Amino acid sequence: DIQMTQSPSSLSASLGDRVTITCRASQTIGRFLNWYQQKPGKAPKLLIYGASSLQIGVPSRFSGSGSGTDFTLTISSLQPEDFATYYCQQSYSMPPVTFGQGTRLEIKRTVAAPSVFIFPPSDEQLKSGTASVVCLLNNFYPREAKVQWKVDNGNSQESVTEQDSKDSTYSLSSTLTLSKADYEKHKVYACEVTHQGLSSPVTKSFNRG
Amino acid sequence: DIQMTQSPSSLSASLGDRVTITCRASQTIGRFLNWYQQKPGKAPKLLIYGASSLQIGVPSRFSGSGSGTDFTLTISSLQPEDFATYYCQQSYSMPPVTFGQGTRLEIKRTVAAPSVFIFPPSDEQLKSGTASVVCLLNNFYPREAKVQWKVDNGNSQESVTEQDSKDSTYSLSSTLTLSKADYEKHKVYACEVTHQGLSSPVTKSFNRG
Amino acid sequence: EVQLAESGGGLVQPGGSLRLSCAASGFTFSTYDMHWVRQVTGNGLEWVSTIGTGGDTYYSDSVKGRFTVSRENAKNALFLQINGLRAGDTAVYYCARGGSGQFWYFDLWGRGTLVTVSSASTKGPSVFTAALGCLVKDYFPEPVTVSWNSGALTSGVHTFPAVLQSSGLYSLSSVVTVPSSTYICNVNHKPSNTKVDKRVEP
Amino acid sequence: EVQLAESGGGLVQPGGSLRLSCAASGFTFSTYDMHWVRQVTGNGLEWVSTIGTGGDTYYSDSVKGRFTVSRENAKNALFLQINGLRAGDTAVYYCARGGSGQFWYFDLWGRGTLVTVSSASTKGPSVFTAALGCLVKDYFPEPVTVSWNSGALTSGVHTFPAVLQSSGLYSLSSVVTVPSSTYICNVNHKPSNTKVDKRVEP
Amino acid sequence: SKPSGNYNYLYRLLRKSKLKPFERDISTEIYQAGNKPCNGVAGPNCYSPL
Repeated sequence: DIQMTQSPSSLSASLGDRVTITCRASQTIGRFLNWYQQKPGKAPKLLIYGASSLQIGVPSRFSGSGSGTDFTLTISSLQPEDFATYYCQQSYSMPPVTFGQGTRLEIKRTVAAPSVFIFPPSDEQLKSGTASVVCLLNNFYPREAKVQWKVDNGNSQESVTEQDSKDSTYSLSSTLTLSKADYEKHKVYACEVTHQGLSSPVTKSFNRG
Repeated sequence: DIQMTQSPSSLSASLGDRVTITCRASQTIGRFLNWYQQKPGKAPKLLIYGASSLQIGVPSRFSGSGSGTDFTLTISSLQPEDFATYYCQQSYSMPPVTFGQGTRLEIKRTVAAPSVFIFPPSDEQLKSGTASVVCLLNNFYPREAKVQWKVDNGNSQESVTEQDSKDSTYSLSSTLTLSKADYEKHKVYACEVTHQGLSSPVTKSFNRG
Repeated sequence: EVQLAESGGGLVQPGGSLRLSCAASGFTFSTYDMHWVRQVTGNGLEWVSTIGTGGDTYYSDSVKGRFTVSRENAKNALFLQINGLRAGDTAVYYCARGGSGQFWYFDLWGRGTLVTVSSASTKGPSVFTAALGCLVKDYFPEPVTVSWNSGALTSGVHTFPAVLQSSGLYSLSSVVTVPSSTYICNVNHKPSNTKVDKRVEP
Repeated sequence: EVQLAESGGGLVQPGGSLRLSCAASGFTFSTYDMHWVRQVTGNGLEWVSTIGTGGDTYYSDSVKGRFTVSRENAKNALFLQINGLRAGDTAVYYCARGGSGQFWYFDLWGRGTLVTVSSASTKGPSVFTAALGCLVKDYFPEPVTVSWNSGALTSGVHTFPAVLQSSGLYSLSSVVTVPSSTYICNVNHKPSNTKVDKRVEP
Repeated sequence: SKPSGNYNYLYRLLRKSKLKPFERDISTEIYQAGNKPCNGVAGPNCYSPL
């Protein structure tokens, strides 16, 4: 029954910056709250338990604060090993324990525009069943971008990779789903691009013969 | 003779934020300076004495810094019990001791807009020649709401309540004071409102009841 | 425990004699210095006077010449006699103790007392989804707050601090939330020993 | 080192019976409580069930009635009987230990197991300066990655996470960069035990 | 097992002023309601009982 409201979905900061992960409760829970750290490549691990105590093995740069209805996980100096996902859990009512929606910690850098590319399906997909048209946004830091699809100026879920440490940017891929060999059914297939600091072409289409 | 110049009268910050209350002196006073905390609901209390020594019983989040001509009271993590008024005092010239003008610590949130309402009183005051007209500004986050009065499109002292513990907003009340024969001479009145978020409500006309 | 008592604050005619009192408890009073700091309504702290362990007295620039601080080593009794008060002397006084060391700093504070210097007197006030309320005129410094419907109402109730009047009186304003898709404002003026109320029904 | 084992998670028909297993090592297992927490793909952690030292069991609202947690004091064996599964229960389950104290906190975590509820089966996927990519359709959860140049090009290759399809299968949109002042994109599939490849040119 | 019911079970629906925890109340004879509390009895404009 008790619900938790954590910080926004993502927090952007550079190395050594100070991040205060805020997480509020739906009611007074006192100090029955604990935090966790989960890297997407491994199992989760706790950092602060009881909102005042520090777990053994955690560096002193982490610090827990807040009580009652508002809790704040304050980090002093961000290290490359600290960038991960965090969650807050309430422990006032033991059986119905709930967790926060999560908070992402990403490395801050300049606004990198994506290399917007689009490729048509090969002849193999046309010989096969339902064809598809894919759109590509590669190497961009503002992950808040999102790609849609339009027909002649059945959308599918987009896919985003992790932040590559080589450029501290993200890569996004979105595709449009159609019926059997519908690539010859229309002359225009519009990819809807939208990115910060970019022209954001609402209809990026091919030009068939 | 020695004068003190503290930080602005009000400082806005949220829980866990870092606040550095700056207070400067008129000349070199060395380290003969002390800080005090005063909640408007109780008596004052000292936090830093000698600008380097922490008072026993004060949490380690408070820290005093600066010497000679510039002093800075640095707070690491704001708590609900930390939001209060602070004063700096010099101790170099002990008989002519002087205190600072004060600095208010308020909770930071979104910029709320005052719900401007106006209503006339009962006929009990209209029976007397000294009628009145009130102009209400309730539930707004800031406090610097400048309200005046315009006759036919007198002024009096306004009243502001303390910041709410849940809404974190202030409420303002201004009243129009009419002297003898002024209630019967002038019929049209106007409340002058100036606050962030509104479309310059310099005139809010009203008719005598 | 350790605390400082206070008594003697009240209304006095301009220029009349006044004597405050402060009583310490919980420590060796005969080995610590005492200080007096006032605070005008809306203003900051202002040092008034102090007395050392050896009985020596000190006052401020606008304080010396009319004030008289005294202190007894026994009974933990501290006093502050004032004469020739004026309207500008209205402030909240506090009893403070001088801590150990080589510089003046207030390590202990008292309960604090209010002193008002004026020639006025207590006078009975007159009381006069939507949001409205009652208006009070000709008020007076009061020890109890204004409530709506004897405080039993659970709706939005607010009360603004009083404002100064020309004749020395006050004026208070209160607001309330009523359904408009009716309550009684109870102004129980304690110093007047008379209660007044009004209604704001639509 | 102190660690928690896990096994039994895998594909299962909707409503089919499923039994999970967890094995502790490196500590006194009889004096610590165990908890079961799941995590849906793209979602956060969600407590499922737990069992205390005294053998008492507890479950969640959407969990009670179909789950059954069991634990044996010997062999450090922990189990979680699951029945009546549905598509909404697809999540990554983690074996966690309850630390000593007065409140429930997870001080030790296991490797975690994946449980997917679907009626589909494994199906062979088809493969479909400038940058280009080969679209993949009809995929399946696999322990390998995509490559290029028949498996020889893996440095400049990017593989996006898969997305679920209506037929109970996945899809991939891996891309690569080739000089154009053209190589065979090879897709290996371990659960299918069959390799498929194609190529695209600028 | 009472298809008829209609009694032997009651609950209060007023007095939300303070309601301190674990403080029960049995007095349900008459309470202030409306302009006049029906001279101390139940009826119209005085449905104060639970």
